Amino acid sequence: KRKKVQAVLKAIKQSPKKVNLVAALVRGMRVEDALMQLQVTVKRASHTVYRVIHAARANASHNHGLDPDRLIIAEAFVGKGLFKKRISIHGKGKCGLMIRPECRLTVIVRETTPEEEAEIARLKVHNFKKLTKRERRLNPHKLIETTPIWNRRGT
Amino acid sequence: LQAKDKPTYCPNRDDGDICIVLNAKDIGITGRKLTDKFYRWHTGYVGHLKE
Amino acid sequence: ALRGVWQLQKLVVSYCNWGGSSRGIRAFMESELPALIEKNPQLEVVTELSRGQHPYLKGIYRNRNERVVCVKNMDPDQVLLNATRLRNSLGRKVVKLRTRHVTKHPSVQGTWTTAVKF
Amino acid sequence: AVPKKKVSKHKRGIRNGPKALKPVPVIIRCRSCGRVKLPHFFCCSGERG
Amino acid sequence: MNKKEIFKLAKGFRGRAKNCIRIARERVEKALQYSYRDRRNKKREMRGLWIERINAGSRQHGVNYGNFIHGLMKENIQLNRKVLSELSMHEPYSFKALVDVSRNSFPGNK
Amino acid sequence: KRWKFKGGPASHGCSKAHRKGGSTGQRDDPGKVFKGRKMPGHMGAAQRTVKNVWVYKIDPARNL
Amino acid sequence: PKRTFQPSTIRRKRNHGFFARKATKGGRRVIARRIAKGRHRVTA
RNA sequence: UAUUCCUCAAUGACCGAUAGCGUACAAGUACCGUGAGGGAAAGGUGAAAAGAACCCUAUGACGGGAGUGCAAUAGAGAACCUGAGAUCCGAUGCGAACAAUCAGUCGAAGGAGUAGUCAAGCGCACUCACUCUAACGGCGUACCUUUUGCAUGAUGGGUCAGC
Ligand SMILES: [K+]
Ligand SMILES: [K+]
Ligand SMILES: [K+]
Ligand SMILES: [Mg+2]
Ligand SMILES: [Mg+2]
Ligand SMILES: [Mg+2]
Ligand SMILES: [Mg+2]
Ligand SMILES: [Mg+2]
Ligand SMILES: [Mg+2]
Ligand SMILES: [Mg+2]
Ligand SMILES: [Mg+2]
Ligand SMILES: [Mg+2]
Ligand SMILES: [Mg+2]
Ligand SMILES: [Mg+2]
Ligand SMILES: [Mg+2]
Ligand SMILES: [Mg+2]
Ligand SMILES: [Mg+2]
Ligand SMILES: [Mg+2]
Ligand SMILES: [Mg+2]
Ligand SMILES: [Mg+2]
Ligand SMILES: [Mg+2]
Ligand SMILES: [Mg+2]
Ligand SMILES: [Mg+2]
Ligand SMILES: [Mg+2]
Ligand SMILES: [Mg+2]
Ligand SMILES: [Mg+2]
Ligand SMILES: [Mg+2]
Ligand SMILES: [Mg+2]
Ligand SMILES: [Mg+2]
Ligand SMILES: [Mg+2]
Ligand SMILES: [Mg+2]
Ligand SMILES: [Mg+2]
Ligand SMILES: [Mg+2]
Ligand SMILES: [Zn+2]
Repeated sequence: KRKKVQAVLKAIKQSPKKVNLVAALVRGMRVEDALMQLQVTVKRASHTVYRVIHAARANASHNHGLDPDRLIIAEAFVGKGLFKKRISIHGKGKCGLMIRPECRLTVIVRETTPEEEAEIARLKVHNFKKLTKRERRLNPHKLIETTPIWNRRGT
Repeated sequence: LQAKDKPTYCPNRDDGDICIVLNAKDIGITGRKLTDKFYRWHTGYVGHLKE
Repeated sequence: ALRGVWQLQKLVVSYCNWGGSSRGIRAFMESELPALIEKNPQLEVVTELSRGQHPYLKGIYRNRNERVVCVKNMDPDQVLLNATRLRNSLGRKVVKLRTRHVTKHPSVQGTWTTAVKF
Repeated sequence: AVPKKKVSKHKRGIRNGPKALKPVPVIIRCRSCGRVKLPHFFCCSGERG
Repeated sequence: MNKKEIFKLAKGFRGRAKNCIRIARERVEKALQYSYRDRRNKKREMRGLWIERINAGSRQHGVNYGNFIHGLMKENIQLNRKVLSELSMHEPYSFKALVDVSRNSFPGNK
Repeated sequence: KRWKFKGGPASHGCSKAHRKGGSTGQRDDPGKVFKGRKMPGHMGAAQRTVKNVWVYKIDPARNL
Repeated sequence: PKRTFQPSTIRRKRNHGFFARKATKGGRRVIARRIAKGRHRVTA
């Protein structure tokens, strides 16, 4: 019934530019692919975007009856918050103005259409084609599952 | 080439005909322009005007 | 009138019987409205009272268009002139006239092409 | 030296264009401990260690 | 002039010249001056276009514009340049008839 | 190193311009830096040819 | 560098104290002006 | 007859939070100075606190539901009625990596989205239909002040809101 489910986190103590630099990476990705990419991206904002995407999937599953295996990230954007004004002291008796920033993050998810599922199945076959940004965000990486093996007789 | 001889002339379009010029090595030149006319161009480096 | 079909259908006259801005439109109703009604049989003239508001003439056309002219603080001659302007119009939108000669067949003998022989 | 004029939104966006992040082509997850890791990262050794 | 009336005319302007009143007031006035000048320049531009089309149509049969228009003046034919250009574009045989009549009227020198 | 410039003096008051190039043009006519001006950058690792180099000996058993 | 304010409590009380202001006619006008303005710290 | 450190009552074509006293709010306070002295900022949930029990995801609810309430972006801890602009991040349509300039104006191929009218046979052509974008062509050296005269490489202005 409900098409779009959102999750908002307020009062993050980081820069809106720095948060948006990671939030723009995961736009239009599937949820379980974005969650994997945020665990190998080495940034401070990766944990925050992980938390907000996790909460969005949980809200869609629990409150509004959506299927968690078929969620795609429609929107992910950053707004400002309460900036704190301090004074920076230079040499020669002069001063400037320093800002401690705060932001808010909003993540909006929706269910993948069957036509988009056919698109994903067409993209996952092998081809040498150059992919556009939408298709590359739909098929971002190759997931490889490995098991640990003791005494694999070699080196 | 400008399509100025067609009654449906519009300035902002490109509808000229295709010109095929034959025997370009037998063009006529009057006077002393063979030894007195020069083509000059500057290649961008200082002091490098060529003729 | 487009190909014989009159386009203005309803002429609403909204006024007020107390306020001072409706003196012109009030005096227009006793003087010029019966002549306009008599000379316009196909047109429907509607009269509305709205106390404490400014008066206007509203024209409702066949192509689902409404045009409102506020006639506050006016003379009966100006009110009649704007009623005539409402009657004489087709109700099309007020934009710039692109062309002053509208045709669908620009040529009878055929437009000049490159393959025309004489 | 000081900037002569204010940098517009068009020029700021063009400058910050190539510096946006890009996704990682290969991602490995261990089937036992479930850690998401890059290639050449050690998480678990198998049984009878 | 109002602030909102300038913000209506600055609709579609690139940059900060559609948001800020100081920047939008300068660019709107230049646009209004250009519109006032181009209301006079359009007439010259259109008349030159008509002369180009009439001349292109007439030189196909070997008659210049300068001879052709004076032949139609001599025969008391008062079709103006706009209608003549539309005839050259859309009615080639009537235009050829007019060229023949003008050639019989005023052949000129050469 | 690149163009064998002389640089500036090591003493006698010179300040923070010991190995710099100095001037890079004239003032206001031309008001620009001419093309081909000698400036720091990547050096070497290019293709070069040595002419008239003399064959002394040949070892065909080992192809030397 | 040696700055201008070098504190000393006895010097402060001996120059700008209550009984140092109360001792001369200018300081009594200072005290009256302060009380009329409404200062919380009438004396130093 | 003069004045108001004071008291009581009344009035205003006096002001209405950058206004009115410096102070509508614990102000001659905070803060600056050795000292005399200088001297701010900051109003409003709702009729009534009924100020969100309980569930889910995070270290943590300020989030998503549930509930109270006419209304929940009416959800605050010296601040929540209305909620403009500069400014920041997204979405949809068109332009956009072989073409230069006060960034517009006059024409304009194409692309995209959406309406209505009714006589005749329930189609189809009519409303130059309407809205957004604009490949390409012509033309075009900002504003103010001061000057005999400024695109001027003369002055002034980062932008917005209030005064
Ligand atoms: K409300
Ligand atoms: K143009
Ligand atoms: K100067
Ligand atoms: Mg420092
Ligand atoms: Mg210091
Ligand atoms: Mg600054
Ligand atoms: Mg700053
Ligand atoms: Mg030397
Ligand atoms: Mg040396
Ligand atoms: Mg040194
Ligand atoms: Mg020094
Ligand atoms: Mg005040
Ligand atoms: Mg207010
Ligand atoms: Mg305020
Ligand atoms: Mg003190
Ligand atoms: Mg709560
Ligand atoms: Mg209220
Ligand atoms: Mg805005
Ligand atoms: Mg777009
Ligand atoms: Mg191109
Ligand atoms: Mg350029
Ligand atoms: Mg136009
Ligand atoms: Mg169009
Ligand atoms: Mg269309
Ligand atoms: Mg030009
Ligand atoms: Mg002078
Ligand atoms: Mg003068
Ligand atoms: Mg001039
Ligand atoms: Mg200047
Ligand atoms: Mg300049
Ligand atoms: Mg001056
Ligand atoms: Mg300046
Ligand atoms: Mg202002
Ligand atoms: Zn493992």
